[PDB]
Order: sequence, then structure tokens, then C-alpha cells
Amino acid sequence: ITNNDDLLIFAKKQILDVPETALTIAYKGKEPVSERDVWYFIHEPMGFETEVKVTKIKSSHPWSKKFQEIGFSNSRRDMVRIQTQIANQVKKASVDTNKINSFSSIAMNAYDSRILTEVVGVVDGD
Amino acid sequence: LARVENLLERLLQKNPVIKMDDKVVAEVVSRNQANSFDQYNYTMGGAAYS
Repeated sequence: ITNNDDLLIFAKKQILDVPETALTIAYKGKEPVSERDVWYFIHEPMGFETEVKVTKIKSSHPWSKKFQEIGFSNSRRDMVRIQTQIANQVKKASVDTNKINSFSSIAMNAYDSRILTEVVGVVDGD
Repeated sequence: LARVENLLERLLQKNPVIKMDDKVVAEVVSRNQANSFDQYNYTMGGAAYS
């Protein structure tokens, strides 16, 4: 990009100016929870009275008697996520260097044609 | 007192094996390792995955 407004919006997109929070709730009610519904969260001791949008569900079978785990505002850190990020960055770097090897070879290849042009012009000038 | 002995024997029958789950253990271990990794990254400025 060349203008300043696009750079400004890009820079605004490039940083996070709020604490990164992730909420997890153990729910044991009768009403089922879907992947789209937005609930109302009220929890006085933790100072919560808001609307929460579901982003992660770990449900059990209806006959399993177990609780449900529901997430909001992205997920906890975890290591396997970090390893996946590192692996995909490694793959991107590998494809980048594979492409740039061919690009450098072409730069060498593109040199010989211009060398020939210089030689032909030198002969013509003589 | 014989039925006390019978119930104690029946209660001795129980297998002393307590099956403990592995998936939750792995997930908690991963979370703690992620906490350690974030700590080490913060102490190194930002010269890490993030």
C-alpha cells in the first residue's frame, strides 16, 4: 500500500488494546444450548451481568448425566495450539524459501539474456 | 456377628483399582505447559511464537 489511510487502518488492525479474556462455564441445566444462541450471564460474586455468545461447546450424551462445558470470547492458551501455529509458520517459511530459490535461479537465468544483449551491442558498436 | 463377617468379606471383594482418566490429565498438563511457555516468551520480550 502507498497511501496513509490504509496504513492507519492496517496499524489499528495490527494491535490489541484490551486484555485478552476467555470465559468457561460448567452448565448443568435442562435447556439445551446450541451453537448460535446468545445467552444472558448473571454471576454476582464474579461481577458479571452481560450477554455471552457461545464460541465452544463440549457436550456429553443426553444419557451420560455429565455436565456441559461452554466457552466464550475465544479459548484458553493450550500448547497443541501453539505447536500447530509453529508448524504452519514452518510450512509457510518452507514454501517461501522454495519459491525464492527458483526466483533467484531465474534472476541468474534472466542475467544471461541481458549479457547476450550487451555483447551484441558491443559488437555492433565496434 | 456372622453376617458382619459376611458383609466385610463382600466389601473386601472390591477391586483396589481406581481407573483415572488420561484425556483430562493431558489437557491440564498442556495448559500448564502453555502457561510456562507464555511466561518464558514474556521474559524474552516477544522473540517467540507471539
